[PDB]
Amino acid sequence: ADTIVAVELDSYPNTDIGDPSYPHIGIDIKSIRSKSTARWNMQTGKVGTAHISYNSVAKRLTAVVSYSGSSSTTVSYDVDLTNVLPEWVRVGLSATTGLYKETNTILSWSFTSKLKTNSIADANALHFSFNQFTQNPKDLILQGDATTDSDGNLELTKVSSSGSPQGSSVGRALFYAPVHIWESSAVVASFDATFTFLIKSPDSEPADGITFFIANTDTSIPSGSSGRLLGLFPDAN
Amino acid sequence: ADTIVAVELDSYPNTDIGDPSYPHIGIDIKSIRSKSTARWNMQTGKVGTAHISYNSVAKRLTAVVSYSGSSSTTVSYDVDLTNVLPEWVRVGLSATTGLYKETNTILSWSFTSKLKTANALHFSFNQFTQNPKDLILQGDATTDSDGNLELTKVSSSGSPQGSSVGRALFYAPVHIWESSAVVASFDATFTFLIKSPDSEPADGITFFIANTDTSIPSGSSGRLLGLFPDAN
Amino acid sequence: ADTIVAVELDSYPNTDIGDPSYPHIGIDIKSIRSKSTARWNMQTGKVGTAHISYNSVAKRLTAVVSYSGSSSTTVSYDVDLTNVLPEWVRVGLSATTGLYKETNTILSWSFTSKLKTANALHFSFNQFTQNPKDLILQGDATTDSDGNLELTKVSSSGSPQGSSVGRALFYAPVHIWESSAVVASFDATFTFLIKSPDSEPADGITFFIANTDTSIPSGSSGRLLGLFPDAN
Amino acid sequence: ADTIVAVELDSYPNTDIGDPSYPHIGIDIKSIRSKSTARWNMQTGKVGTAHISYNSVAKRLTAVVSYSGSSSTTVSYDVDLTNVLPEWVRVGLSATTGLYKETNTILSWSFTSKLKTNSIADANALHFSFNQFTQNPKDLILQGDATTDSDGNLELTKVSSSGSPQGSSVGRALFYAPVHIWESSAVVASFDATFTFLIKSPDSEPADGITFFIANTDTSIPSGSSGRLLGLFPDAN
Ligand SMILES: [Ca+2]
Ligand SMILES: [Ca+2]
Ligand SMILES: [Ca+2]
Ligand SMILES: [Ca+2]
Ligand SMILES: [Mn+2]
Ligand SMILES: [Mn+2]
Ligand SMILES: [Mn+2]
Ligand SMILES: [Mn+2]
Repeated sequence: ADTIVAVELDSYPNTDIGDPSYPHIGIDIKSIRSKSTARWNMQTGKVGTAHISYNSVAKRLTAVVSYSGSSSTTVSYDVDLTNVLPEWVRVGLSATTGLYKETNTILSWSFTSKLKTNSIADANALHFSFNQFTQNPKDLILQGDATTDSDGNLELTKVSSSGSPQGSSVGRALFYAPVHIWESSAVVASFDATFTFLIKSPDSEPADGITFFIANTDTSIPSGSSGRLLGLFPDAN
Repeated sequence: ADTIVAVELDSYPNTDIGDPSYPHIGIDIKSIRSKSTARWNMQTGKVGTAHISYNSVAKRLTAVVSYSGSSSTTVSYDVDLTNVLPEWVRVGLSATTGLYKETNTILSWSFTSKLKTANALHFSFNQFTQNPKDLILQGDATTDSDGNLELTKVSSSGSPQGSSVGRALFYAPVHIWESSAVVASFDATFTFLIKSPDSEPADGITFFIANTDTSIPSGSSGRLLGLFPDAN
Repeated sequence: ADTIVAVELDSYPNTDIGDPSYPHIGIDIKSIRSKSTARWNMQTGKVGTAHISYNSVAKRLTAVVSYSGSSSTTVSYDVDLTNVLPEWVRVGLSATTGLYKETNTILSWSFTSKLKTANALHFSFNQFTQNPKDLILQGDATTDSDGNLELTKVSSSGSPQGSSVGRALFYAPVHIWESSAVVASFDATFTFLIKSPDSEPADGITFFIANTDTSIPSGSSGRLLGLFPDAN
Repeated sequence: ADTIVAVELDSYPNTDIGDPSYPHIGIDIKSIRSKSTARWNMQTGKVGTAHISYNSVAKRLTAVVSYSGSSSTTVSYDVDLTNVLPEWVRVGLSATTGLYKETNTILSWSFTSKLKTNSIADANALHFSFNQFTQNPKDLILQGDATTDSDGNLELTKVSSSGSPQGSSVGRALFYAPVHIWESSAVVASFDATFTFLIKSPDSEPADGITFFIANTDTSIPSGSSGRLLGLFPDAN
């Protein structure tokens, strides 16, 4: 199986598999069942911003999700990611819809990682920033249903021509370049990511959610990972 | 008094004022008596790197110090800096020598702060000019002909003097919190070369963040690392 | 006098002092009489973005100014900043109104300078604090709520006043060049909102780089864009 | 064929293909016959640094190669790269040896590209920085003889176990992610690249050279590109 660490923006409470009973954000380490969650006062139709950060010293993976004009939801979880993830990962966004649906539209996404090893000055680094997405985002690995639309947005899950979300969709976008997040001599590794996202839905209870995730580089959408498993895991273990 | 948060690289154990009894790195929050420390296996005469990180979501200030080929030392401390520091600060490096001495040479120093929403401030020196107009040099701090920042006095032959204190603040105030940023974060790194003729060098060097008008407190020499007026 | 290099977004032709006869962007080196200009199809009431860059290897200072959905205006001029500016500078935005007027509202401003192979400075404001401690506001410049930098005076409803001059300098000096640097470069962008009820708005705004102690020169009102004491 | 733009550090004068009669740096636009050259006081055995910059408003591609105790050499070329390169490219370093040889060791390599538009927020940025190269650099595409060695260096051309450069070698390393180097509606696109390199040679006249280059994303070492073609071009046209 893949090895996944993710920050989930989980619209739909699958109490069935451990979600809290409300939309929430969560930090997922090798399981869809979040190690930590926070209630998320999700607002459809309004652009949200997620900022996710980690450094290997603090070993604290944190996420905050906010919309202008509203209180942010924060969740953090202490985890030494280097003991969970391989040295090389890819980073990506995933989203699914299921029986209930929503757009999982990413309007921008940036990411910066640094890997500082003891014997070198400066920290290898990788940064990418998209304030919009091309038609052909050659630097993204689009998995599943993910595509970019006319408007320059990355629709992780299928939307119609007019942008209306489809059910039972799963899509991910990984940044093309593997990211080096640890190494034998590493002193400190960190990464920060932000994305903005627009979740719209005609459903009164939208689903399923959007994640930023980090994975083995050859990560692919697991079989059976649709819907509540957020395109990340093959089961709800 | 100033409001100080610092990561100290404390070479000299003043067990007196609650240092652990070995060189250590520490997170200091409004006191020289670190809120968290970790044994620092110093390597006098070798270039060290320190990296210090915080973000307001994680609320964990951490530092790691390392040398080439060496195991690192880390220390972290849960702290919400927005409850501690004013929203505008200056960041700086400080160092002292005391009865024992050491060079407190900073070879490089970078800092990035973000207040996201995305104000950012980043500087990086891999060398310091003779006249570093973007530093506020306080106390004994100078830059030398190598473009190194000598936080404490060293003789013309690079020999460190005792009873020295010096700091260098970055010139621009840093906006580290604001009533509506969603997250504020900063990271700092510096490389330093502590050499000493002494069996147990002293006293230490720090990266610190302070009220913008921070200045070396009177009495802050030696074990007070140029940061605090007393050991409270 | 100060030493000024500037990219001017000059709304108002003062052909008397060598403006071309249309709104134009310009590269000014030590004189309001731009060394190079390009026609600027202003779009009053629309947010514009200006990107200015320079690299000491290319020795070309360039600026482009665009509004969303419209063709950009670009102007470049070969210049060796190290023969023009002191090595330490402050960078800033200036703007003026004179007989005619416009808002010179800066909504965001970022800047990055590097000296390789040594220094970097970067700052970015997506909004400006009510009290931007890291800006030196000169003349009439203020920040409003809405978090904008109003370089020139606007009424409490935001209507621009004439005969205003305002500048904002980033607080830290920037080491814009240095003799042993292999490359010096910098990049700046700002977005601005010029609105005016005048059918011939004026006068303009600039991003400029100056000796660190630069101040609004006397008589630099209006067509002098807050940068120069005369039109030489 | 590939579309190549490169800054060559050309140790070896192939005057038969228009090289000047001395080591030189050059800006190559779709040809090994550089559009502009500058005499390069190559400092064998010393680490050099190259800085390359371009931006589409200035439209000047420039490079400086310096060492810490002689050269600078600078070369620039006015070129609108949106008219030369595809909008998506990979960026890389290449180097070759021929009959004569030299190490083409890269000690560090950084690159930043931006596509800027109507915000202080890039429409896109890509930055990477390697101050050392891992033994399995998953974010590099190593082509030809390029490998990383045990010192953390990227040896673009073959070096023996003793570190002795071999002749007839070509190697390139591309950053893994395509870079959107321009785009129809970007207001400004720019890139900067820096790398440090160490050319050592036991030859009286080391050869052949090393480049930083930008190419179609699917660029490969042209057959017939060894030696004076620097791994970039299929011929000397
Ligand atoms: Ca769920
Ligand atoms: Ca002590
Ligand atoms: Ca004018
Ligand atoms: Ca040649
Ligand atoms: Mn969940
Ligand atoms: Mn201590
Ligand atoms: Mn003018
Ligand atoms: Mn050549």
